[PDB]
Amino acid sequence: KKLPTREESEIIKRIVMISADHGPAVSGAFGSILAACAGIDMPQAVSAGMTMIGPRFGGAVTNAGKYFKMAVEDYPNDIPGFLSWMKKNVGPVPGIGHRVKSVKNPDQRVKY
Amino acid sequence: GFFVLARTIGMIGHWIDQNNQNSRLIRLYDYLINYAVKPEQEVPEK
Amino acid sequence: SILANKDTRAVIIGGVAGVNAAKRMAQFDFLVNRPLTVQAFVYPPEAGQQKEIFRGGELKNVTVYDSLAPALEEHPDINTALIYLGASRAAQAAKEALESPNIQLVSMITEGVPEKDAKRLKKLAQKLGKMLNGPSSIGIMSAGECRLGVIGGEFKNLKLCNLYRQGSFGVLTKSGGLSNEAMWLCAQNGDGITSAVAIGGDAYPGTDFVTYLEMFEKDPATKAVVMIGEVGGNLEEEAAEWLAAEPRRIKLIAAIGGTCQEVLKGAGSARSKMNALRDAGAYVPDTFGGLSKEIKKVYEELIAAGEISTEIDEAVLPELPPRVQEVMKQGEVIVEPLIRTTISDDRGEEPRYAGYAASELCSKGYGIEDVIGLLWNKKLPTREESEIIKRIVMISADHGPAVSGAFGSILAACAGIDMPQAVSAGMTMIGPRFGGAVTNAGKYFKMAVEDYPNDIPGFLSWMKKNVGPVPGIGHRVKSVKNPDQRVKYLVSYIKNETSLHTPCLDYALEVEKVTTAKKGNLILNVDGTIGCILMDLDFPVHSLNGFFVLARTIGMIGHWIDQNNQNSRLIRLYDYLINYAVKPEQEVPEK
Amino acid sequence: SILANKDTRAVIIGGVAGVNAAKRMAQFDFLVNRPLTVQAFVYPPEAGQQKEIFRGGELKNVTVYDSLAPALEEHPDINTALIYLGASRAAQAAKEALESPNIQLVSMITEGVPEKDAKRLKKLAQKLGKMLNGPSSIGIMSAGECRLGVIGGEFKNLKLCNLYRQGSFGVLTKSGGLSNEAMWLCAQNGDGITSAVAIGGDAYPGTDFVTYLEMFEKDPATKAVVMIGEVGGNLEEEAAEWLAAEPRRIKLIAAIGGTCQEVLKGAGSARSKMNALRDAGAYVPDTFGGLSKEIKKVYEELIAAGEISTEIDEAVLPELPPRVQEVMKQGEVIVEPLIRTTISDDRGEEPRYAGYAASELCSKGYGIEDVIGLLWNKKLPTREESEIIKRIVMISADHGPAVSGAFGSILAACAGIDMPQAVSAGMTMIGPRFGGAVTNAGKYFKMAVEDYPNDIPGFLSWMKKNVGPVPGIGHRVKSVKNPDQRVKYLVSYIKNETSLHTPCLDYALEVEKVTTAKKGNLILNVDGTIGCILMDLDFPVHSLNGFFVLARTIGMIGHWIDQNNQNSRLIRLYDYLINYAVKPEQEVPEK
Repeated sequence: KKLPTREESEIIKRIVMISADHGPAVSGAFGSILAACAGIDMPQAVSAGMTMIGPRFGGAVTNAGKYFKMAVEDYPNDIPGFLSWMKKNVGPVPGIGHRVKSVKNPDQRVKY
Repeated sequence: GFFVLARTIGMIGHWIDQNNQNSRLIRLYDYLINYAVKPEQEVPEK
Repeated sequence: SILANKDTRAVIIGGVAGVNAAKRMAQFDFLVNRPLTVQAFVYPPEAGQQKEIFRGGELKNVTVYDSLAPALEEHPDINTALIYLGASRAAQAAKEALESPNIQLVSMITEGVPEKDAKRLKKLAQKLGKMLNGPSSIGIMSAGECRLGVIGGEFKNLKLCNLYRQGSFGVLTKSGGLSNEAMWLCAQNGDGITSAVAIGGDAYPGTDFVTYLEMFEKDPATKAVVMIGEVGGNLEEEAAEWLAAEPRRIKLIAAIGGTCQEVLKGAGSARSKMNALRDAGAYVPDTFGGLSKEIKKVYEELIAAGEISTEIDEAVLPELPPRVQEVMKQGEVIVEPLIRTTISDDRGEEPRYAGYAASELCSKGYGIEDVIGLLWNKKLPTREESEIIKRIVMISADHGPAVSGAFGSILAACAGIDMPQAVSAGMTMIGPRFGGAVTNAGKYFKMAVEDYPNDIPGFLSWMKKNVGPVPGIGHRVKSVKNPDQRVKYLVSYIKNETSLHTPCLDYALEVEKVTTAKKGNLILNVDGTIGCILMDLDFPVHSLNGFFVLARTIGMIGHWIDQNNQNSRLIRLYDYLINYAVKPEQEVPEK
Repeated sequence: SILANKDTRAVIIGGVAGVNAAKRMAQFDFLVNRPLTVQAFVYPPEAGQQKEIFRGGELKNVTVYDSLAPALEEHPDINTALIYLGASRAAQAAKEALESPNIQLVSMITEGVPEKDAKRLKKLAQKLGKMLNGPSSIGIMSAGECRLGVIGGEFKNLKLCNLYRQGSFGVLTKSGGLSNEAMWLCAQNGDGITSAVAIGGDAYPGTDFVTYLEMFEKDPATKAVVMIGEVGGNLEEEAAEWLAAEPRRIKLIAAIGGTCQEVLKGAGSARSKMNALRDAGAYVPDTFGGLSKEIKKVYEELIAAGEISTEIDEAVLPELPPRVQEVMKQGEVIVEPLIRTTISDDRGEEPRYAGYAASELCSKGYGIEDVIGLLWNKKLPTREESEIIKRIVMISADHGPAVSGAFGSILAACAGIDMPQAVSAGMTMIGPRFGGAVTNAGKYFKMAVEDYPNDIPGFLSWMKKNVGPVPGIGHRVKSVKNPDQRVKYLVSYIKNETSLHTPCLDYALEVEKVTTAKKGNLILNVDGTIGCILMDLDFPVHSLNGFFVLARTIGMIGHWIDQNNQNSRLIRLYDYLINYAVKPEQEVPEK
């Protein structure tokens, strides 16, 4: 409900561009492909792929923000405390982990 | 919203792509499924 | 062979460690061409699930049970238990197994089992007349017959140690790693092993060396035993006592570790064990290196005495099937792909959209509109196409909460559904009546330009008779008296700020003059406008509804966020807004 | 070899017939270890698409073009065109190919090409100095070099006819089927072929026998030619004229079909052609069976004259890779499954639900409720469980059009959406606030029974502080003053008509007495009632929401059908029902 500043606007632009697609193997894209092949119209086929966005695929943005803000406030110099608290209370850390990307195969999207 | 909106660009892309290809219905290949099903049995009479 | 044979059927009590042992046992099961040794798993955390275990290339599903009682009820066949649980649970699981009338052999791999617990389990096994191997035992391996545990290592090792057929040597070690070295030494210098038993490195093993030597003495196939002991306790001195006591059929080859009598009386010293065994008539080398020479000595001796036959390994051995990806890399198999993609590649460091790296597009100053063109047309747009895509998306982003799509998202937002799922419900509303006439507007107006260039009444008659209402014409609230500035803006932008020739849009604008003369609300709407503009830009026909679906997702997410920020309650449509034109109430007749 | 060689690069002009030829040519390409012959496809119906063609185990994507001009622009490499189009389009495609400066050879497989068209194409090819083969030609085959068309058949035949290397025999036939028989005859009785050309069976072939014989005469590898003709035309007499005209290096073996002069000047008779060729010095057998003897004669003669070397086929040949499914059936490859299913098997004549044949369930009088139990619990329900499932589904089927799920379906039905998609939008509404509290009601009430047996205020305090509102408590229209007869019925049925002990339901009914004391609408609702009943029946926790999802789908489909039968117009929410609590309107600031 606010007109962004040039800085904000430039970050929103890049986030949208860098996240636009990550091939056909991912749940959302594959859901759309499955529906496209079942002969479903675009808005309905895309809705099936969008249904896949959740805790494991693409929909950990909000929780990553919440838990990392909470870490900054409650565990500023205690990452093992934050991690212990997360293991015991939420499970895997939202925003950490990838099926194909790793230290040996970096995600240039995040580096960018 | 940033992921949901962004990935919609990709998802529409893939839908257009499969339509331009005239892709047939996908039925997952048998060899890719592990049928760890119950042994077959006769149904008892009601 | 002595404890494990082709009649051994096991239950594995443990988790992931247990599953890895079972996978190794299945590899042996394949090599010796026998049915799977593991019949069931007992693991309460994963009870009810099934474990995928490959016997060569064939997948076997092995059931996980909560306790041993249902496992044995479903598989009465089981006569062996392998304990793969941690120290705090292993002794209780071993007790349960020993007390089961079906189980004759219990082997424990567990390390850190309290001596008090091991002592109690040894006495229980003795009372019940059962065999307890371990704790801290890697396994029991019977060449050509049965593998219990991970003993024997990788599949290539099973072949190198000739574990696919009985030899003439028995193996008895405390150490796990050394039972694999002894098996190799028997293959390399003899004719291989009959059975290899790792008794465990714990102070109080379930079964001592003499117990096993007695069994080997009764096995006709075993002609010699390679025993590898260490300093500490007296298991080796009793073995020397056993050997001296009577004339025994089997020859004993022994190596005792712990001649480190330099580092801090010693009744269980390595040199005392070597002397006791040497005196008893065992083949004891000075170093572990001499063990290969003692095996060659005994082997050459048994062939001379006509107890071993020099029958060379003329057997065609199975080889483990490779993974599908390996065979594919070599091009030795045909795998028909499940799907084909032409628009993006995620396999590199970052995605490539129509050949272009995503971050390279950001750096060089491209925008969202340029990514839309790449993913939907596989071509980087022109500055003009880009400027039109940008305006279409911005102009169509939202049209308030009353419209089907927005209302669908609001309904789901209020029903407490998460954003991606809420927005998908709203997006399902996009179709022939709401926002999804972009494609058809483009198609029919292009067809009008080609088949009815100077005949709008003909086009309209054809449409009435064949499709019904014209896609892109009509609006619920907008009319000649209440114009849609969104369409006036786009048309004015295309006419006044570009030199484009738009024949579809020109035709559509002429039919709007005819239709609005019939009913004032039959205006050219945003669907028809975008449809015509994009057809005139020659965008692929399939992509046309993409512009509305994508633009209106901005609005639909907006509405979802708004409803959440407000903490809106569930919507249940007010009664006074429904016309219940329902059947009169009636009693249900008896059947 | 004469027309096709390792330098031949083709464009296939045609559809599915063209793609099947390309697939055959790819198998030859793999066998002789050469790059793919087909570079492109030209087919307007499939323009822009890519065809997956396997060269052995390696997938090659070959592009489809709208016309020849872009194909040659992208592949300047192309020098051959194969026409796989029907008679009405073939001649125009052949004209376009002949007029392309890159194309040197055009072969047509097409049957039914008008004689007038073939005559015009022959004259055009002559003017331009290009080669035209066909129409009605199965292809051109150059052993070890190139295959144009399906000529040569299956991969096993390429190996049997030794088509992976040059022999000494050329083959010229009118007949397609006979070119494969002649190739075999040369492999069986000689050393194989150099090139095999099917000239076509049409009245006017693009290139006649003499044109090809002249080319074979100049090919040093070709020592003899097997020509198979038929009655009709003078092509074989012209070949006899060519052979007689001068002393030729190549030997000619000829068989002429059509000596049926007993079945009901005749210059084109089989007997006249056979005499003309025999007189000219050709090897002409009495029957087609004698052709093997004529080939053996010529082969032995050329060996004797030291023109052929008796060097046996000591070559290690590639074999076609099997499909992944074949290798899997044999268990010779490991394929890690993508998914595991435990509830049904569709692989037989009919599906098996939890081991039971679907039709066997119908025959023995089972119902929908019994199929729900099989697919969701993997157990056939008891008559009691069955009777409870039936009532839960019936009572929950629909609760009018005002509720989110039903309204979502109505919104989508009015937006003109198809049933499965409109019902999916309504189903998306099922969540924490509408109908999807069944699972949580079950979990929290079971936890209450275990952790707060005689402490409802403790349970309620814990819930307020940790989860918020209690799942299964509360209703928008039902209250203590307006009871929900659906919950009264189920409770009444469970207590008075079954032997079921329901601790979760008993607890939930007690918390309802406490909550309705706070607010009258805090009644135990259908979610809480079903949740508790099912938890008490010991149904898997995950399945609990299933009963609402499935039951309310009956209502949601009902509502979709109803709006369709009514021909309902699009819903746009009335303005007076929206509170536009929007920001004051403002001018956009300049960037």
